[PDB]
Amino acid sequence: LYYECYSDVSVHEEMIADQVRTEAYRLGILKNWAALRGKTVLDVGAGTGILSIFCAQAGARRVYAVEASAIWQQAREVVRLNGLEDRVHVLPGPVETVELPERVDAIVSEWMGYGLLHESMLSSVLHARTKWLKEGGLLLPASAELFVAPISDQMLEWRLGFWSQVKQHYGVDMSCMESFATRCLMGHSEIVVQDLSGEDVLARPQRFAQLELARAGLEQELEAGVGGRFRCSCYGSAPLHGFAVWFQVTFPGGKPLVLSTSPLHPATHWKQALLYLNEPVPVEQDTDISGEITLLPSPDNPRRLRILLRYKVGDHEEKTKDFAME
Amino acid sequence: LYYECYSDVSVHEEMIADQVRTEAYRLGILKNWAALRGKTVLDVGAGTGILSIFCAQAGARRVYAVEASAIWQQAREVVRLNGLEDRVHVLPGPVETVELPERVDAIVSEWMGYGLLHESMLSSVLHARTKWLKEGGLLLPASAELFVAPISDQMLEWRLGFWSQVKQHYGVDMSCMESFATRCLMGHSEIVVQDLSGEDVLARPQRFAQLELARAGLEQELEAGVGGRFRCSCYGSAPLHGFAVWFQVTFPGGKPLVLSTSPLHPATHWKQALLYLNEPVPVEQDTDISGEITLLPSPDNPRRLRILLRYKVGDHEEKTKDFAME
Ligand SMILES: [Ca+2]
Ligand SMILES: [Ca+2]
Ligand SMILES: [Ca+2]
Ligand SMILES: [Ca+2]
Ligand SMILES: [Ca+2]
Ligand SMILES: [Ca+2]
Ligand SMILES: [Ca+2]
Ligand SMILES: [Ca+2]
Ligand SMILES: [Ca+2]
Ligand SMILES: [Ca+2]
Ligand SMILES: [Ca+2]
Ligand SMILES: [Ca+2]
Repeated sequence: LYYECYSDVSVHEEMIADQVRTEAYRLGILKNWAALRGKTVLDVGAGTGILSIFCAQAGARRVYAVEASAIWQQAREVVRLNGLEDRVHVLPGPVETVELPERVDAIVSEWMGYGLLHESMLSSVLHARTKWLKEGGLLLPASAELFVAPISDQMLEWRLGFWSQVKQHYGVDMSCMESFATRCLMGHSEIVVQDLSGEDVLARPQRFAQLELARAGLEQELEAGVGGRFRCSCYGSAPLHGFAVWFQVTFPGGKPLVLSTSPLHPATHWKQALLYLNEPVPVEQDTDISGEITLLPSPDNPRRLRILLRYKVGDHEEKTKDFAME
Repeated sequence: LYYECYSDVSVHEEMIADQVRTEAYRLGILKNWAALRGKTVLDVGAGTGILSIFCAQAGARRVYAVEASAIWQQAREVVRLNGLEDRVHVLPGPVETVELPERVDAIVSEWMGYGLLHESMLSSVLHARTKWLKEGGLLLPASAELFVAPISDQMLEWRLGFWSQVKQHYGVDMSCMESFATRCLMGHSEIVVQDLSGEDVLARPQRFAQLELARAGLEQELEAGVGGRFRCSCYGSAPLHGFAVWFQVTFPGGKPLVLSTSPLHPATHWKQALLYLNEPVPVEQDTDISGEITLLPSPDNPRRLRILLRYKVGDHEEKTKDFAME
């Protein structure tokens, strides 16, 4: 028989094979053994169930693993296989309307999407806190931070310069293709998910927001836009291609465990979210760059990430570019 | 301003950056300097124009570069840049209805698609031979050959076994996910384009068709199906995941130059076309495998590649699986 679960198997494979992600959660949960042991937990967007089993293994008394997608069935199978059907309970459907027998002492979730908030489960986590979390109850992870830096994307640089190098390899000039490749690769308003390294970072990264997940007003702030201003000074001479946005999340310490998606840190499946200018701009050591970044819901889909960028490079005029995920 | 030529720039970048491809054509054209010098050429599906300039550079008197996609405009720019607007002429639109001032002494084309015949220009090349090629005229490349071998795809092997290794890394058993991953990754009828190496080849590759491009009856054979039977004996003990199909093309010698897409040869953007069985089958040294492979047009689209596989492994019954490109 035939199945169309290829894409489905692929994404869960990707998340679990992300050892930075998955080991951070394993360790972050065990860090909170003292506050979990004998306690009840809700896992929002439980997927294949691995995080809920981790909670069990930190000594949680009972875990409710809620998952709306079709993978919920594999999660029940996995729970059973680990001898935990008595303690970890798999409930299909969205957390917004699932009905539990009791309020919980903790919520755990890997809710983060690309650019933190693309197709993320944050709204669901916050709905569940309000509805099902006891007072004094805990959230794992407990906070997030957002960062921006200017970039000189060395791979993009190579793709654009490609056409001018054709002469040197095949003896035909194609340098005229360069303006075209620039229009095609940068002349759009889509957020590009791509992994960079420090070789691409052109100024000290800046934190432009800090979100305490349990704080009053966050659901409203998500609606109106999460972001802030930033200022930085370039390291050296390079083509500025735009900006990169990434995040970290923090687990309580029970020294906090930080899971980072920075290009200066080990790679993760989240990579980074790249915001390209329409064409490269030359910068130099100490060229100043300021601006503002705002993460927003899209008009027809709150879970499709929009990013509004305002930026000023040196003594160029401030400009605006409004981006969205495909 | 914004543009949607990203995908467009990407594919041409890919072809030209394919040095095996592009250098094979450069050399194959120059091999035929004697038959080109002072002669007229038609380049079918000229793209960015690079192959037509190669023909000029082999001393062709005049080259007609015909291209139906939007890239034809960049080709005219590239020709001009190489000082060849007097000799190489860029004509938009499909070759089937383009009107040239004269018949030609040669047709050149990189017409091959994935699996040779997915979204290929072969039908167009054959139409142009009939309509515009002089008698005694030449085609570059002049022939193609198709090959099949059984494979043990080491990357697929790793993906399937992934779930049983989760215990060893995170201390949660997910071996039950394996049946699921198998359904999802192999339980479909899509041709998968993927690059392999000899570490994946499980028996001596077999040639199942040879196409002399200028031969009578080929347009008809393409309609009815190109293919043939094959027999082979496995090297050793491994999970059989299915079969790989690839091709080569040959340029006249003026020792023929062969451009190959075999996994035993240097990588090309064509990679190989993989035909997965619904699940892995154990084989051993000298396990015999026979069958038949046929490349066919799809019912609603002759340029969407269909492959009908009949195969028999050892003393298992012959089976059939009917594949197509997405
Ligand atoms: Ca996630
Ligand atoms: Ca999506
Ligand atoms: Ca990458
Ligand atoms: Ca700040
Ligand atoms: Ca703010
Ligand atoms: Ca300054
Ligand atoms: Ca091609
Ligand atoms: Ca297609
Ligand atoms: Ca590959
Ligand atoms: Ca044969
Ligand atoms: Ca045949
Ligand atoms: Ca035998």
